[PDB]
Amino acid sequence: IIRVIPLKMDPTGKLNLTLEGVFTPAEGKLMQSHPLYLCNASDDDNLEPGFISIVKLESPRRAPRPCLSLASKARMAGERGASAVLFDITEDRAAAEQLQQPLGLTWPVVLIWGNDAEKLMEFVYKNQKAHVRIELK
Amino acid sequence: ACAKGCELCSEVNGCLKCSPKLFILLERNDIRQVGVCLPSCPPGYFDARNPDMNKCIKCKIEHCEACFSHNFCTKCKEGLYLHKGRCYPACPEGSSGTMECS
Amino acid sequence: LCAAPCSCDGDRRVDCSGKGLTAVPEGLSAFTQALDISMNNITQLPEDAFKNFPFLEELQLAGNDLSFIHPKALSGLKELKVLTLQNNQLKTVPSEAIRGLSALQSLRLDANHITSVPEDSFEGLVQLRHLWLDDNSLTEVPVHPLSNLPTLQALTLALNKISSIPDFAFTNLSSLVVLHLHNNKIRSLSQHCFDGLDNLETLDLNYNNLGEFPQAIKALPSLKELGFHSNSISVIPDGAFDGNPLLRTIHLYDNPLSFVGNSAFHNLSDLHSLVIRGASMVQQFPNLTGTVHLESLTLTGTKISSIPNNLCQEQKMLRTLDLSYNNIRDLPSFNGCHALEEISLQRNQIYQIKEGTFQGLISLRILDLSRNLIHEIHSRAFATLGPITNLDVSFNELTSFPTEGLNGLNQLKLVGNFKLKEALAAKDFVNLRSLSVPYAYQCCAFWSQIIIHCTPSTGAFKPCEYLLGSWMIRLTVWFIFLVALFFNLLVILTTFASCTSLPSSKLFIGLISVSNLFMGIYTGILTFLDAVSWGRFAEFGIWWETGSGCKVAGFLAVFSSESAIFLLMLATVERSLSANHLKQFRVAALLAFLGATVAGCFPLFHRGEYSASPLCLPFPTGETPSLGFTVTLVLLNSLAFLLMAVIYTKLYCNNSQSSMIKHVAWLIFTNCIFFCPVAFFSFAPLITAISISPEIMKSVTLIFFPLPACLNPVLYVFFNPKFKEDWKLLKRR
Repeated sequence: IIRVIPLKMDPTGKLNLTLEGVFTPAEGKLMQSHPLYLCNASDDDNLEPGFISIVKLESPRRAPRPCLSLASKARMAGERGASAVLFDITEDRAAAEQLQQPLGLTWPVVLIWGNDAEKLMEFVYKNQKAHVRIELK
Repeated sequence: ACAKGCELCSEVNGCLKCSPKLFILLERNDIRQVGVCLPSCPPGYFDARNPDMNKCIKCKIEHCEACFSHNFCTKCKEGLYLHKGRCYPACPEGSSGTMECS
Repeated sequence: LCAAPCSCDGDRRVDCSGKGLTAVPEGLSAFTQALDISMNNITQLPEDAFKNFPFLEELQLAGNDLSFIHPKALSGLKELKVLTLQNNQLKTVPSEAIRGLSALQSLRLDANHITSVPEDSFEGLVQLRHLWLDDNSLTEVPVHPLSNLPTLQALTLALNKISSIPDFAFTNLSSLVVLHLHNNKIRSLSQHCFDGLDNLETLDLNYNNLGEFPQAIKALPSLKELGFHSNSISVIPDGAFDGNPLLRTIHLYDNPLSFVGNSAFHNLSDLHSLVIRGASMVQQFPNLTGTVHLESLTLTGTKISSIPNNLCQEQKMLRTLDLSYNNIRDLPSFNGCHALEEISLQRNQIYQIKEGTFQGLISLRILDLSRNLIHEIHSRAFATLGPITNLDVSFNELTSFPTEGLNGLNQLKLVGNFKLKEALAAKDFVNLRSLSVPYAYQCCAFWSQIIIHCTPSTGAFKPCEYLLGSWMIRLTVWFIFLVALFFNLLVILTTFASCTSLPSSKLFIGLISVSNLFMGIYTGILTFLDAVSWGRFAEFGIWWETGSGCKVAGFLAVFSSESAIFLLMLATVERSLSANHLKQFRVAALLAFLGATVAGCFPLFHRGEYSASPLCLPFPTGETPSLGFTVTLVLLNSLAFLLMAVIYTKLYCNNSQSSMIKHVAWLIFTNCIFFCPVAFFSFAPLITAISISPEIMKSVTLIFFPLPACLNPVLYVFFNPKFKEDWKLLKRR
């Protein structure tokens, strides 16, 4: 579960989320991650360590072929100080069943299939962007 | 509809594929990161053609404003001289009113 | 004083991009230096279009769909320095238009659909320094036009339809530094295609159709970076890099490389990267003598027989050393590599580790020895090592494991060594945080750091403290054993002690009583084992599951169950026959005990022995063992129960035989009742969507499985009037 709890004060924002993570526990802050950013040609920013990367996937029907396997996708993310990795399959449940369901890796992989986690992505939009702390579960 | 200058637009993560004659730049804010087609890369970046999709890339040489490629510069800061694509405090072995030096 | 259509910025610069003007705006000051009129729809340039622009120095025409330019349109521009015509529809080279420019220094002509170039082009440009000509439809390199640019320094011709390069194509480019020629149809280069480039520093030839390594690179004494990836090059012979002593980076990935010369990487001093993959036809280690500043070295998918011993003595700057997918026999001493951090030796054929193989290392952090067939490890092999966080030794043939000097470990992997039956001490791995061992019982010792991991995940079926569990099941199993062991013996003594010849009716009761005695013996064995080791069980689980005691008990259990069900069915059939055949029932009963022998003989001789639990019963606890046997067993038992019920019904549908009939009916009903729950729990997770915790299943299996062995004799002792008179003859004895 990715509990919604931000560094800015908010009510009923405890357990402000409840999710699913089929491949360990860890807590840290959430950062967006453009889909095309997870590619070899992309320059690695490496801004600061101790963060969780949230990646949203679009529809694979109108979409052309990805640069790398969702596999190497999560892998590379590992290197990034982003210590955790989530993946959005709302408009792609094939990504839900994608690659070796098992985590050949260890950086906790947590897909969502969230009907309220896309609601939480609208939260990441928010009116104050984020400055939002993050809770695993 | 579709964002201007983009042909595969999305309202969640931004444009996906721009026009075949235009570039896409990954402009990241403090929280989010949105790609934004644009006619030319900003001065700190340089153009990089590719048959599949174009993209702007940062340079790896310091004290350079605009650079031809990752291993070549064409304009440093208002200051130290330039020699064969390298910006140096003094003109090395070049014996050099332009800030050009060669 | 700035026209609206084109509001100005300042600093003698006017910006009017993206206004859609059909002509150059008027009224602008003639003192302006830089003008930006890009992103418009100016298709025609009239004569003297820049009449009122004498001090122009910078001009841009990005995205204007320009078609025709008047020959005299650019006249009067004596101060222009940078002119960019970047995305347009020129479809030609305006050689005559740019003829009047003398102070120009940069020129962009990319993506203009240019297919032809006049021979007299590029004349009068004595101060040009850059030239963009990428993304066009050119078919050949314009050798002749480029001969009039002695001051050129940069040139790019990427993304074109070029297929070959003639000799001396750049003979007059004496100041060229960087040249890009990637993404073309190049397939054959002449030996003198790069003559005259005495100052070349960067050359790019990626994404082409090259099939042979170019030998024309020997005339590039000043080359620094060279890259030729994404091609069809497979041979790199010796001497391929003898004329380029100052190389720094070489890219050769994503190619069908199979053969590399033995001395193809000698005398290179500034090189600091070497990644070669797929070299399936390489037998000798590359001659890296002369290279002292190398930082990384990766050689995978090769047939290297041995590693030279002077690797860490000639030079000490390596940080990583990966030698996966090789055939290295022995590990040379690694003394000397002071800065080495990561070592990878996955999938090799190393025999063992000597006393001082890793002695002297001071910064080793990540180490891996997976799938290497290691036999013995020295006690003090890791004593000299310092702070190490990862140590992966998995899928090997280890028999022991040293533990001294491993306080800083955070990830040990030993999953796969079936011969490691000992127990590892937990007082020397305080900082361990992610472990994986071959057997489940070894995690009991580990289970203020977070809980360590355990790949076997020992639980209800893999007990750590008590074999049976709670305080009730011990009493239950004790009561079941004490009742069965005496009642079955009493029935056997009473039945077969009167006469040798007995009716076939009063026969099967004795055989059923014998089968129940075998089940009670199995329960007594289980409770004796549980009682011997009460406080501690993690120290005896390995000897029990991997020893020679579990299979005997298992053979005894399977034999008892199969014998009970087959004899009950035969008794039902025999009673069905009656409504003279005493010469065959005995043969039928003898053939039946053999049935159970084949039943249990099988789960033993079969490789898939059922030992997922210390109880060693056929009922499934997981998918690891052979599920077919259980399915077969459960399918056969269900078919027998359905046939007996029908025959006896038919019998009930339509003296002293009434008591025997009633006794047989009660026995089959009791046996049928105490078999459904076990069968239901056997395949419940397979079909049903509801999961059940293993503890409840274990308790139900322990209670309901040996219950019929106790229930069978107690009914016979009380109900049957025959037993009420059987002891009368035994009293005389």
